[PDB]
Amino acid sequence: GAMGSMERASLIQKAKLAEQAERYEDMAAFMKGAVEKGEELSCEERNLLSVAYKNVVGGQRAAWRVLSSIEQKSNEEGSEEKGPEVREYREKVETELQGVCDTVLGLLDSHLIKEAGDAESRVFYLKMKGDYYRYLAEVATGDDKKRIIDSARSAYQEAMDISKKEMPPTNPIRLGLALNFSVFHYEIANSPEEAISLAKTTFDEAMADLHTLSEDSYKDSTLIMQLLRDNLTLWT
Amino acid sequence: GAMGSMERASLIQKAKLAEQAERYEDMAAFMKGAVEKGEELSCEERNLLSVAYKNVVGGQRAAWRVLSSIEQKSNEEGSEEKGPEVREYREKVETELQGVCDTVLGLLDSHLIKEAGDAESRVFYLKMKGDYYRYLAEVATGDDKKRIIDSARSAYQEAMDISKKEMPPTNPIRLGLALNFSVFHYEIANSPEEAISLAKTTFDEAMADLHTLSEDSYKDSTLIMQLLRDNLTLWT
Amino acid sequence: QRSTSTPNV
Amino acid sequence: QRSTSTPNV
Ligand SMILES: *CC(=O)NCC1CCN(C(=O)C2(Nc3ccc(Cl)cc3)CCCC2)CC1
Ligand SMILES: *CC(=O)NCC1CCN(C(=O)C2(Nc3ccc(Cl)cc3)CCCC2)CC1
Ligand SMILES: [Cl-]
Ligand SMILES: [Cl-]
Ligand SMILES: [Mg+2]
Ligand SMILES: [Mg+2]
Ligand SMILES: [Mg+2]
Ligand SMILES: [Mg+2]
Ligand SMILES: [Mg+2]
Ligand SMILES: [Mg+2]
Repeated sequence: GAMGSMERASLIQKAKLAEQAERYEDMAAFMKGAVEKGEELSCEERNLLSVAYKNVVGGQRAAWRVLSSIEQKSNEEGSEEKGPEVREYREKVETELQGVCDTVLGLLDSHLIKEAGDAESRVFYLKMKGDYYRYLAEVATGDDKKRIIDSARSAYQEAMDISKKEMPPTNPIRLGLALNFSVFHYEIANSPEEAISLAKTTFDEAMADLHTLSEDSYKDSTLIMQLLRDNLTLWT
Repeated sequence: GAMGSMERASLIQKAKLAEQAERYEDMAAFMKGAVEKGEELSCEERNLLSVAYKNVVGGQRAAWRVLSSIEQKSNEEGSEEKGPEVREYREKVETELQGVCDTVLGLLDSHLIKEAGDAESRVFYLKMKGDYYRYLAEVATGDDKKRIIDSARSAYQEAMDISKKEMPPTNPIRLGLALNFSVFHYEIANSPEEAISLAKTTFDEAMADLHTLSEDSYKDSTLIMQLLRDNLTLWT
Repeated sequence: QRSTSTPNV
Repeated sequence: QRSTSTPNV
């Protein structure tokens, strides 16, 4: 590891600096280094890890979608087929994306998840596991597409089971998990009715628990609830 | 070169794809590969090279400014001095920025400029040379700050001399050169009066030649003239 | 239009 | 506020 010589606290500090500077690849590298120190992550540190990798993979996903669209348009009878370059470059970006997902999944497997015993930590990491299998699913076409989809489903389901037992329905981790699992159902699993049902039940059960929250917690929960509502509006 | 095995035309095509995908580091790598084929660049290809590297260095400059600001605030009596991390990370980004500038300057020196015999090509590359010395100047503090500044000045001046002899005052390359040289004078050389005089004379001489232009050329020229006016408004 | 997942901020 | 140089687009 290129970060093995740097102090854990220095890596975390530099991740925060990288975030300010909008240097998300650096941020991710610093947070990978921090994880590889072998200690459990705090809430704030888990968020740093997530922000970093979400930004990196988000850029890759956006690029892949642009290239895939150009490729699909190129592979038709209308304009012109301009040789192997679009496919080659889409494949390059795809492979880089898959690599990032593999890196995150690797951190989760070695050994964030197995050491995570509190509900907040375990659900957070299982949600992440679902998310990065979902990103793999977005680009999968081969023999393993089904298995990738099932891996995402299984991670999300384990997270859901823990979240329903251990967290209130307004907990932002529980809400974000349900949001993402609902996106999985709609966009990946071809199960829009499951997506809609999950989003609606999640929204309604959260609504009923808002009365228990402080002003600040209310803001946190309702912001995610809005996203559930936005998807329901799109889907229905 | 990692791009040595790829066809020139494929590199150019992939640079265009990378631009669409907002993958500017890839775009720059593809264009570096194209330059290293040893053939002169067309107008469109020169623009691709410029767009790619401007975006890469622009991200670095933005990050460096964020980190420098945090560092300067940290190096005062008010809050707290939090060890070497901000300086270290600012230095890392600085070194990466300097490396990009060195790469571009290297392409220009080996051998874009010496092969560029037409006014449009030669002025374009000399402007680029000025620009990347200017970016080095933005971060320079040591023994060579003066020499870096003079290198930028000398490149811009050679470009100006050719542009005044060979191009109309509305030519977009001539206008962009004058714009950037005026920024050099104001921001780097501590010569705001020179900056203002150059911007005003450039604007006025262009205004007087607009009548010669087609609708499309008028749009090209006036867009850059607006930037001269914006700076003059800021500076006065 | 694509569904919205949990954002960073 | 910083001066404006020639943009990409
Ligand atoms: C304590 C702990 O592990 N907290 C994680 C923290 C929860 C609060 N939070 C959010 O509400 C946003 N992002 C996420 C990210 C992942 C999940 Cl599972 C839930 C929510 C921040 C902006 C959108 C919601 C940050 C992460
Ligand atoms: C033929 C040739 O070399 N053209 C370069 C080309 C000129 C037109 N153009 C522009 O007007 C913008 N960018 C630049 C970039 C560099 C210079 Cl020296 C001048 C103008 C495009 C948006 C801003 C103006 C692109 C480059
Ligand atoms: Cl490629
Ligand atoms: Cl560093
Ligand atoms: Mg230590
Ligand atoms: Mg045809
Ligand atoms: Mg593939
Ligand atoms: Mg060839
Ligand atoms: Mg103090
Ligand atoms: Mg230095």
